[PDB]
Amino acid sequence: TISVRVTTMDAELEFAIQPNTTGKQLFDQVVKTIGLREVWFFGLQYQDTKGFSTWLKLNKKVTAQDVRKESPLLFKFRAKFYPEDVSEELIQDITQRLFFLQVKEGILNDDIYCPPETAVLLASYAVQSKYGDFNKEVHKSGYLAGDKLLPQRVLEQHKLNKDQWEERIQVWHEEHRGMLREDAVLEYLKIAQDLEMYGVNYFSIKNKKGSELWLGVDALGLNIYEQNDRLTPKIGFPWSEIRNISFNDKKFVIKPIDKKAPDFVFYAPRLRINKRILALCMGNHELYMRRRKP
Amino acid sequence: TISVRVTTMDAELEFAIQPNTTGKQLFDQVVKTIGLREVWFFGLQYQDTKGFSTWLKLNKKVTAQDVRKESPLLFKFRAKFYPEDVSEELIQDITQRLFFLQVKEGILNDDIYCPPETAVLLASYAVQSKYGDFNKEVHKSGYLAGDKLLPQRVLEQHKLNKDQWEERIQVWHEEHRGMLREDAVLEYLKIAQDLEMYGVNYFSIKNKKGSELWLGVDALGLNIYEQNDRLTPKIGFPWSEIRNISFNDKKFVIKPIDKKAPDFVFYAPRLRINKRILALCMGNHELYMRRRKP
Amino acid sequence: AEASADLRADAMAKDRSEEERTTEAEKNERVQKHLKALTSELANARDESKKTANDMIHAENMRLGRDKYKTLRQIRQGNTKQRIDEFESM
Amino acid sequence: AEASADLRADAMAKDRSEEERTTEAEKNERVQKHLKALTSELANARDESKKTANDMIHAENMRLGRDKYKTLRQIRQGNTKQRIDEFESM
Repeated sequence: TISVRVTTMDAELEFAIQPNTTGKQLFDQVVKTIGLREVWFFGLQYQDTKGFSTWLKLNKKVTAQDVRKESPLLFKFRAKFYPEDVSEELIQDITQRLFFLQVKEGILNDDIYCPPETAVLLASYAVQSKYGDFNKEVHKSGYLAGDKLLPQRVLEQHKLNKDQWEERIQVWHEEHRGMLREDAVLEYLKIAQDLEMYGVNYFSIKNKKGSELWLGVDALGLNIYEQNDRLTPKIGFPWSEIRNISFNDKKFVIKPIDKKAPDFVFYAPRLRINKRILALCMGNHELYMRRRKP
Repeated sequence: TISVRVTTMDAELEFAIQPNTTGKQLFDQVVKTIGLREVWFFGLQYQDTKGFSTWLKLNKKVTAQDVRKESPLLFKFRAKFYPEDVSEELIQDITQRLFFLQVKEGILNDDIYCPPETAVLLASYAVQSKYGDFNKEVHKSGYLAGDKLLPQRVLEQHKLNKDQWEERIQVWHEEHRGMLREDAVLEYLKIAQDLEMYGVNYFSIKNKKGSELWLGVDALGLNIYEQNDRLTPKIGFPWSEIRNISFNDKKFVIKPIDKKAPDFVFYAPRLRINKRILALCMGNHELYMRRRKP
Repeated sequence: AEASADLRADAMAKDRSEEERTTEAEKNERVQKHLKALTSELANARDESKKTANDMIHAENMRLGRDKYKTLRQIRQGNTKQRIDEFESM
Repeated sequence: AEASADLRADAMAKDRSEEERTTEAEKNERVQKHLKALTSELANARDESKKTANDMIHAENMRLGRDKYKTLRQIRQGNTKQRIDEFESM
């Protein structure tokens, strides 16, 4: 047997698997173990032999994929796809929690830009979720001292120390008195899903003339961003306008639904990137359609 | 003999070289032919087999480099290094003209950010240089119609049409009355060299934690930029603080002059990039030193 | 008594519906009041000389009344050849 | 008549001298007057809702009194270890 460790946003699982095991079998054990039924959003990521974050293909054997030969094999269980609306698509407690911890992580690390006012309101919901109702008896001075409440950028812009921050956040924690932990998690996700960079997979791409740009792939479609502005896309293609996608090495070609319009073509710096773009377009397109006409 | 075509910013040269020819012999014919003595700033660029812009090594044969097998072989003669100060270092007419045309090209294509007021002043000096003194007899309505006077960004931000732009620029052209063509070229370069992005070679790099940043290599040292801001560097290392530079695959290491300060290390997405960074650091460092202590 | 009822499937979903979505702060009055309060509370702690590129892009976006869904709507306008042409011109 | 003259080499260049440089606009009054004029002439034609990220970074840099050389001087402050640490923290 092959030793395996699978880490979710708040849990660690140890599994021993036969060489015969395929990604799909490993995935099933994990979702089975954690009691997760809304599996279509998730995937298992691993570092490959080259050192690249890669999604484990479910139709192939684990051992046949370029997993970093070591023991145990280390995988991260993460959401690969995001719902269009959290209040209608994340039905379970484990699903909401997982999305919340992953989204919060991106906010805290500045992967997803979040303005200061919103970052503080998010921090206060995250506090209510972690601590429940503020209680003057338990939550004494310093109760938030070990928490990562805000992105570094927000801390650097305000002339406040750690204690002032924790006093301002306490006031807000106190404000959500009575709100259940699950409702604070949901409220946090409702606000976070409106952020411009929320749920967007960004890819460095070039047009014919060699201009450096960003391709964004998300639940709703494909977007093109100026190199310096990942918050406001300049061009967009809804799924219903795309009939076929494909790549030839660094060249990617997107064929429109008609015949009059030309092919939307761009170039990725690596084939690896185009493979990821294809996988992501396919997955978001399928789930997009499946929500509308099931 | 091998057919070769070398294009400078304003001239095209056709050479026939033996298979034995090195990059150095080809470079010497070019500078010889155009009457250029300040050669240290220049180089010959070509598109390799893979499609990458590459500087031709001077010590090797031209045929032994990955030149895009075709005929004639196409090279672009361009400045690889920039002077610290144009008024001191660009003594010849051909040198000034070549730097001016190249720099202007980067401003016009928005490779170098230039604010609108400066872009219009620069456009007016470029007009004085091309046309000489404004003459109401020769320069009738539309004389600037075929000129690329401004970066697209400036045109898109002002509620002015082509004619309004030409009229405004004509007033400024007229303002430089009496200024020799060579002085308009030099005045243009004196203003342009103060731009933040002027003369900077930018490379996409990551720190230990994987943050996406920009390394800038120029005539004066090494600079680190935030991903979204290429105008204002956050950290800088002057040349006299670097004792050694080297790379192992994607990893690049910069050793400081002492012992107590750790290595400055960063990661490039490709080994090709690190080879370019090394070549650029070496060249700029050498010329920097040479200006001070010949 | 008496009662009647008509029976028919009222399909509520829709292609490209995302374009008409609004934000939680626009549909939630409590969140909107919280954010307004937080803007006041932080105004005096803010060091206005520390502004990242994204902070500026974001403040300009707000100044101009933008939001994720309104922008998605806007940028998808035009036909496929016009948008591909703008792409090449970028 | 009479005349005298001392003879000595007055080395003008210097390491890191770029940190003390000024801009052409600062040393050239005509260029400075021209740019002031151009700022007025274009104030009316400018569409203030079409600002790129670089436009906003640049305006903020001018508002704070920054220039290429003053920034170079400022970002090289501190010792090598401090700057390498800031780099890792970015």
